[PDB]
Amino acid sequence: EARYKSFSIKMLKDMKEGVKQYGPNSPYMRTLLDSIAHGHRLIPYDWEILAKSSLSPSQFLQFKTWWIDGVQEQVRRNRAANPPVNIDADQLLGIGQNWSTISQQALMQNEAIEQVRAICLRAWEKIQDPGSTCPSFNTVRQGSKEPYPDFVARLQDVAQKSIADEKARKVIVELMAYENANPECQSAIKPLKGKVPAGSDVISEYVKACDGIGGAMHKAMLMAQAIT
Amino acid sequence: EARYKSFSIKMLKDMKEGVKQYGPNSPYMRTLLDSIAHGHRLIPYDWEILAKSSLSPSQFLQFKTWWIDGVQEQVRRNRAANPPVNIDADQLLGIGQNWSTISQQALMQNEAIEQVRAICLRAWEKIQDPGSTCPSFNTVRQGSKEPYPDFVARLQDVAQKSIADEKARKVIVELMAYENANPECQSAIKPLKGKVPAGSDVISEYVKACDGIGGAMHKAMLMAQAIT
Amino acid sequence: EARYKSFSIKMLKDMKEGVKQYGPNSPYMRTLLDSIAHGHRLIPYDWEILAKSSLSPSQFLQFKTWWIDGVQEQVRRNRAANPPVNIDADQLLGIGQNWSTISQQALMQNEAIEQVRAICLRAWEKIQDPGSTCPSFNTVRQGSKEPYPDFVARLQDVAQKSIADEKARKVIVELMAYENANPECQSAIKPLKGKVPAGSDVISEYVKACDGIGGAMHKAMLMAQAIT
Amino acid sequence: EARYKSFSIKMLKDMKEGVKQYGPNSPYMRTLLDSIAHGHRLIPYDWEILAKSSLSPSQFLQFKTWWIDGVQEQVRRNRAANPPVNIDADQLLGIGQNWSTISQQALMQNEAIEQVRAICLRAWEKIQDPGSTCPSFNTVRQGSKEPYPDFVARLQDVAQKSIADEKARKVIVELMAYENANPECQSAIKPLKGKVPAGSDVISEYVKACDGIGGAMHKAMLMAQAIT
Amino acid sequence: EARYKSFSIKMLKDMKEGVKQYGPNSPYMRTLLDSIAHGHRLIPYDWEILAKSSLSPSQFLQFKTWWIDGVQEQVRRNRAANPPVNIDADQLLGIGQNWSTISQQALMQNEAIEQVRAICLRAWEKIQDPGSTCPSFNTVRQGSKEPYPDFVARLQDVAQKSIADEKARKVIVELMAYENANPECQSAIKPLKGKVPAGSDVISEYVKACDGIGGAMHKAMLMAQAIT
Amino acid sequence: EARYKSFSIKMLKDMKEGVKQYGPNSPYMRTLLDSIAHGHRLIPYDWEILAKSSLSPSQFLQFKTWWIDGVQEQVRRNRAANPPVNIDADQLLGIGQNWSTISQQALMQNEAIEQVRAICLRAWEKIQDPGSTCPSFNTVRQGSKEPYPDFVARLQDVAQKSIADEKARKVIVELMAYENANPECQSAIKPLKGKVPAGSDVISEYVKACDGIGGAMHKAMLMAQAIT
Repeated sequence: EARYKSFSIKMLKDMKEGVKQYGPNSPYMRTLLDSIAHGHRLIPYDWEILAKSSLSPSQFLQFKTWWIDGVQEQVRRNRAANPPVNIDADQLLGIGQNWSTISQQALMQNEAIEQVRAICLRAWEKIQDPGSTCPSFNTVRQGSKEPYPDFVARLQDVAQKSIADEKARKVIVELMAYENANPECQSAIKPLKGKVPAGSDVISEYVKACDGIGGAMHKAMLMAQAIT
Repeated sequence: EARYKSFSIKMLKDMKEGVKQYGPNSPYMRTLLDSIAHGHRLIPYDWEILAKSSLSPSQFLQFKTWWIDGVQEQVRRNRAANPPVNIDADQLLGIGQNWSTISQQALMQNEAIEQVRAICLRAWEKIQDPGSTCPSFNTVRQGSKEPYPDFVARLQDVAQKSIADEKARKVIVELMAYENANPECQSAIKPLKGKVPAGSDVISEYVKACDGIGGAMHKAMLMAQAIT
Repeated sequence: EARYKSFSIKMLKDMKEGVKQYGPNSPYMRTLLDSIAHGHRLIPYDWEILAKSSLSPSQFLQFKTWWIDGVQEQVRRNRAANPPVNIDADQLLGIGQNWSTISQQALMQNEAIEQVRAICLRAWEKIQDPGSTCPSFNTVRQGSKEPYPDFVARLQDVAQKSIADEKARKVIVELMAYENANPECQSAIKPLKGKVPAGSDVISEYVKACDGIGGAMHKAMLMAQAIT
Repeated sequence: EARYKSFSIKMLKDMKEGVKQYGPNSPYMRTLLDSIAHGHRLIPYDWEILAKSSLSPSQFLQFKTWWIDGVQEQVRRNRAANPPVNIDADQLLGIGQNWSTISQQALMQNEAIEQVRAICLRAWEKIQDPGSTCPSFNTVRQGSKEPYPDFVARLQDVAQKSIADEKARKVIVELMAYENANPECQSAIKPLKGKVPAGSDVISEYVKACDGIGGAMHKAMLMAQAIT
Repeated sequence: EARYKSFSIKMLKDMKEGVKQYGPNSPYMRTLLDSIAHGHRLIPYDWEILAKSSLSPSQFLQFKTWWIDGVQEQVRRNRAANPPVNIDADQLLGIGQNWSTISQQALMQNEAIEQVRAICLRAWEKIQDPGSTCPSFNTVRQGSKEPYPDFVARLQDVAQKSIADEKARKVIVELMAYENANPECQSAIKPLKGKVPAGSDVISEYVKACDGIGGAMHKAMLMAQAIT
Repeated sequence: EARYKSFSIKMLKDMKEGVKQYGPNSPYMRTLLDSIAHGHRLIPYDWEILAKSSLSPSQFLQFKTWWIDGVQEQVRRNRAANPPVNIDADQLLGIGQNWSTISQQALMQNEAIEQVRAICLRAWEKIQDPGSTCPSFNTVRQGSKEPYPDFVARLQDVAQKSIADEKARKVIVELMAYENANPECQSAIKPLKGKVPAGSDVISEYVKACDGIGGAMHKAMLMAQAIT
């Protein structure tokens, strides 16, 4: 991450972190990809950088391998077109005498550009999901002094950003809302957990139950418990 | 929210958040719309972005559907004018051969622009009110260590920004001032609630009652209660 | 408060807040008006914005009504001049065919400009004093953990900024120094209040009396009181 | 303090505050005057602003009255020169047909400029010392939780900035170090005050004596005192 | 670190600190070198600065000594080429009549530049590893009030940045996670240390064990211990 | 420190403070001098400012006196050269008809410039060491709530920046590490001081001994001591 300054830093910094804490195929990352891909039209060079600067080394290597395969697919299609489309593998990858540096890739037509975009995004989706890298839905833990309402919001935020199906997302938040809570709050949730009535939102009850923990009142109570 | 940088970010970021926490038809959002609509005269492209970047996906879809309908209405009127006004649906939506990109929409006359503004603002108002999305008047809760006066001010601020009729606004603040207070303060308000005499402002009394909570004095008292 | 950016923001933001917390005719606001009016010479358009962006809706409406009246007065005078002065109502309000947009108002002579300034400032002073809007001299309250010396300074600051006659200002600060203090400090002031000897400044004694509240010493004392 | 922006703000803001908290003739203010006067050569207009923007209304009026007198003195000298020096009162004050606006004053010769500088600085020194305005050497007080070493440093800083003769400065710091200390520290200094042996610096001993106040150790002690 | 401003500061500041806290051959430093070397193509002058500004005096001297040796090696190779390559020692070091200042070094060909890069990076790797300078994997210690989860993350971060072989890295983190913990947490880890079952991650258990330390609950417990 | 803005501020601000807290001949100041002198080549005017803006009034006066003497020395040498070197005292000091303002000094040759640099740096070193001005190695004291590890690091930092011979530096840090510690930590070090075994670093042991002070554990202990 050196070289003084590139034509764009923030977005690349953000995505790099995003991938590390949410995963290459996460809703969060997929959203940014969608955003940036449809907006800042990219050339094969750009994609080379965008992935290189945001995916972990091994993840990049899978991306690029898949990329190449995707290109090959489209080249078959382009030769099979009637009329044929004059776009070779070299143009789609940004590899060769005619499509090397930015100056040549800058002259790509929208047909080629689009086709590259499609390919890459497919390739991206083909990146193997991390089963171990900061699966943030279970790394977020309540800090010793953090208000439960902040915790939960944080948790949910992460869940929105990592878990794709809302149904599952909901379950996970509920489970983690208990499991990763600090002792101070688990003791409030434990007698509630599993007894929450239908209709009422679970994490909603959980906030209520913990309402007050961390304040003066709570401390006083615990001081009573220390003496008694 | 990628693509490095647009010609304007802050306002769009603000409104996006605003809609999420106060709602599309809220006084807050409606105020900003009014401000920006009458000021930074907009073209159909702009409106497409302004809504797309601030409304939730489903909300956008309702906006645009309504938008189109609104256009149709005005087109009927324009054809029914004497003399006829040369403004077709294509010009009002920014869809077609003559009114596609910004460069063509930039040449719209003030008659067309205005008409678009009117339409959109009507369309905006036709967006279905969220009955669930962060109804912030009941999401704001007093933090464990927050002074009651800050809480209330916050509450009121939100109420000004979400509840349109002052009469109702007042009631809601009063109710929420008790309900969402932390335990430390509810215990001070509970013996007061419902016994507040006419004339005297309710939340004014509530502040008085809680004056002192959170300081050293309060803690000392509670330490007495811990021992005793 | 949208439209991306105007040729000037901070001053207008400041004044808007100022009016809300101190009042249209307050020493604070009157000072800024004086400053800006004599300095950044203004055209009727500017005044239209300056008031529109800083006065509350109802307050603006009173301003402008009065503005017009003021203009009428000066127009009578201008016609009664010997030689007559060629300045009509249209020029003073910025309303009409010859004095509409900024481009025409930019060509106003200093005689007209001045006359507008005089009018507006008079008009401003004719805005009805709020008897309810954040009368900050009685909204400032001591926070639960705030040192009394900071409180007092704050109070005085506000008093300088809202109360015009120093004599009264002094009384009000003294009264509010007690009344809006937190319980921790009222208990120190109560036995002093009303018994302060002549000559010695009242709030000076009040600081002395409360010197120490909020520190470790104070807490220790109160812990004694909790146990005993 | 409005008018959007002048060609220079920071310095003027600083000096205004400086005068309010240290006084027009204070070492601090006199230092900045010396600095800026010898450096950024000024014209009578500038001086008019520099004083107007930094001295309190009444103080300004005394400045300018004295200014004028000073000019008169130099005009006598200039007429009495051999050869006579062509510098009239109008040139030194920046008042008149030939020396009005900046454009004319910009053409002043260094002889005139200097002479103005000399005059003003003398005039400045003739401003009556405030016997009441924030005599900061006795307004600085130790906060309830402030470390004593910090307090002292602050005190000294102020003393350097307000008291001119070091001999007196030293005495005042020593006296105020005790007098304005918080109760927690006075109790440590009181048994030392007045018994400090010669040679050893007084405030040095005072720091030693209070070393430790405000930490956990100190609190524990005081908790013992609460119970006992 | 004076001279007002160079054409680039941040990176050089970062690396200087990096070398001091992680070491010249650390994964962290080696990563930045790789990044910057392959990206911002450098001339011998640049390398002279890059090392001079980031390596400790003695470390620089070893670098440069090795640098020269490396050059000599390549010069042998260049003379042994068929055809011979016209690159002398003077060109590779940036020393001499033809390759002195930046203006002459700017004209180096990519063959020479590359060759310099290779040399330097080899030379860099030949810098003797510090066995004493801030071996940060054992300087990071848990602060008295720091949550254990933050500590550990910090520790790991440092380990990633200083220890090259992951296998060893893991061991070191585990050992230091106990050893450099504060007393509050060691008492929680001590009964666990060495009894952690296979499969379960060690520092994962360690976090669990310490979950809760530093909160109100923990303090209450300890207050019980104080009394009892 | 007025005059709005010079061509360079930061460095001069830094050095001024540096001299005040570490001393004119300190390693810290000497390092910056070396840096800036060899880098931003200076003219006699610059040196006049650099010293004037960083040395205390009396210190400046000694500098300049010595400066002049140094010049005289070099002038003797220049006249004694074979061939003679055309550099008079006027050129080296920046005093006279031919070498007055920056415009003339800008035309100095590198021979003259260098010679000035040498002179000044020698002159600088001839500035009398302060035996009283903030000898920061004995002004830094541990704050009431500061972790011992931060203290120590701070101390060492200062020692690196003020004490030149490492041998002595080490002793001083060790002594001050005890002496300027707060009571909370002295009580931990006192039983260790002087009994530290050879080989093991002294301040290393001192950190260990104090590890834990300031946390919850420590407070609990002290609460026991309060009751008992």
